[PDB]
Amino acid sequence: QSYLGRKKRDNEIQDFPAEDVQVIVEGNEARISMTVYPIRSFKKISVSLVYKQQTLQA
Amino acid sequence: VEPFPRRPITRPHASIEVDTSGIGSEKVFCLIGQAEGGEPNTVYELRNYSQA
Amino acid sequence: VEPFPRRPITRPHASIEVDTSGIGSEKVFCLIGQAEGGEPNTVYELRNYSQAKRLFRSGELLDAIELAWGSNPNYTAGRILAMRIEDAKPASAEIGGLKITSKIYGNVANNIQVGLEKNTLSDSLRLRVIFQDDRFNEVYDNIGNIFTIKYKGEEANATFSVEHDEETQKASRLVLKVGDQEVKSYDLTGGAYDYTNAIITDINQLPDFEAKLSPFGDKNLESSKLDKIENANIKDKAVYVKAVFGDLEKQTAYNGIVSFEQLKTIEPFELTKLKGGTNGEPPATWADKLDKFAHEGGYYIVPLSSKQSVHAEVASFVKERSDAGEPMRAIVGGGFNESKEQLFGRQASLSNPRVSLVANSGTFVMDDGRKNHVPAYMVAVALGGLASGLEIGESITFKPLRVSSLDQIYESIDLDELNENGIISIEFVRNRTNTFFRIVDDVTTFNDKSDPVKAEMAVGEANDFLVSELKVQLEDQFIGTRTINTSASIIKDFIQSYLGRKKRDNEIQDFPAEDVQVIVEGNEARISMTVYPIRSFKKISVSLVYKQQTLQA
Amino acid sequence: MVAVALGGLASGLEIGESITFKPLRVSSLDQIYESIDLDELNENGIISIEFVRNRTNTF
Repeated sequence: QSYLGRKKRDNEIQDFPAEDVQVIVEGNEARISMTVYPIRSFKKISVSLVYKQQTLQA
Repeated sequence: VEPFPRRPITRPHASIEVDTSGIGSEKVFCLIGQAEGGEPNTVYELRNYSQA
Repeated sequence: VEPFPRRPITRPHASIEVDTSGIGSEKVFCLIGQAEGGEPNTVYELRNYSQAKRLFRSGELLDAIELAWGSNPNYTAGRILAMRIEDAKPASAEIGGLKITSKIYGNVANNIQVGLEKNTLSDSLRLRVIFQDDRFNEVYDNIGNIFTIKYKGEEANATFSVEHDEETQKASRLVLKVGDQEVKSYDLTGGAYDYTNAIITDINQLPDFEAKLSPFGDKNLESSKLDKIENANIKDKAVYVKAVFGDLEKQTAYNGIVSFEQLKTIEPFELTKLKGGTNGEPPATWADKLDKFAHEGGYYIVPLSSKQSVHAEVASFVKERSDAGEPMRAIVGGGFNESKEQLFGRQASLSNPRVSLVANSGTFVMDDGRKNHVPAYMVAVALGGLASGLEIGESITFKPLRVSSLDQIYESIDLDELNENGIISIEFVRNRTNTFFRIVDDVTTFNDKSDPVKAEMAVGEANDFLVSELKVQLEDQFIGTRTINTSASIIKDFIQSYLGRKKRDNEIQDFPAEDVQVIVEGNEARISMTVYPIRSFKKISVSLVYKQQTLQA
Repeated sequence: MVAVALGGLASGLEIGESITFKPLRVSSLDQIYESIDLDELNENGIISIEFVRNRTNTF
């Protein structure tokens, strides 16, 4: 969690859920499972511009 | 929904979709009769007495 | 699941398994017709009118491309695939030591002029290409003369020679000689001396020998293409390595209009026009031409010909690809000012769900300003272009055409008869002051209206893309994977996500998720689903009822 | 040699950053690819550099 927190601090990753980080230890082996939302660079921006009427008074 | 640009481009860019919706009887009278002018079998729209 | 490190190691370490999953149609239009440019039996992807004009100089095919994009100003301009029916050949002329061939195909290439001139001041050839049609006139000066070799030693004389392999006629060695005995030689077979740049650097490193690259551009010709020279005195004057043929390829392999090939000794020749350009007789049948569009990904095809035989071949072609898993549809038109009786004959002959007949013909105002009267099948290009620009499942019913005028203005009774016979007709709307043209219906030649999939283009179009896309996606995803216990659940989730996207894009009306059932048994994986297809409105019934109301106070 | 500038720019950038739309600071280019040409190179997985003519301060 501390290691992933530093990555989020430096914006190397988007975010991670701390709850899903599960660690299982059995003998020599130590199974680790984690979830990370990777950082991505924008390459497409879609804009949906909608025109509408407005009524004025006074 | 008019897109912008109309030509697709696969390189990185920004696309804008323009939706022009949401901003967008007369009971005309007729007469037939004799006259000394005008083409035959032709209908003329009249708005003033001077034109007639 | 990409592991890390990929190489296993048995010593203590830490291994990371990276799972990249969870983060990871265009409806192209086609055209075939006469043109004055482009290779024969070749399909070119078109995205702008400038590209088509450069490729296809002129003809009815170019006008069709212009009309296709102009039919839908309010929709995206999609890709267009084009082909030249004419079996044109390139103009060529065998003069001197070079076999001259023109990249342009047809009679237009005959006007190309090619000539070589020798510059006595620099001892280098000069190529000039003149083509008045494009106003193209450029001179490739300083041909050859890749670099110099000079000797500054105190010995009596110094000479160099180049040896060529007999089998390949390619340079293999470049020996520098002082007096009689050899000083040093460079092997041009390959490796260290693939290009002439390495040779120049090594020459300068020697005490007496020197070399300098030519200032007329960065040539960097291959060492194997150097010319054959023997016993050339270096001390008296600097000797230029010519390599005349190699320099031409560098400046003409992907530039200019004219290509060159070696048959012989290359020498200058006077300016002479090329010959042999011939468009050739028109093809007897278009079946061979259509086969090239098999795997190009197109859906709509509009043959630019009024012959009924040409329509039949395209009718069979779209049927053939649909049977092979690549459905397509065709739109055709008959001649100039054809009557209703003639149109019925064309429709009866085809009787194909995947073919549509266009009756109306008229005049379109082009970008050049010409009020060019065109036959019916050119109107189908506008309908085909409009259909391609529309979304999946949309119809061309009641959409505008943007046509200046029509030869025949069908009455209300005439339009109904054409619709009843499965013929597309265009009506001039006189119910408003701002009169305009519109398409009454997109009915196919197949007159059986009981089956809307075959009768209606829009309904059948949605079925084809829905079926075809599902066919491709399932094969890439599930075939070859293990039949795990959760395979049925994963397949069901994939189907629901796929159908959800279709509902999101309004390609289908709705589907019940509960009825989606997946059965897996051995190799086979039976899938069952229910979908409510999207439909286009074609009849609106209103039941207006008048009633009394009582007022008080 | 142009790749050195891209490589040097990439090394100087932080971890996870991209060189997309970043300036190159080049005096001129041999070929000024058009909009259609740039798309084809991108579709084939080839890095291309465009001369921006949409502003007076072209770059």
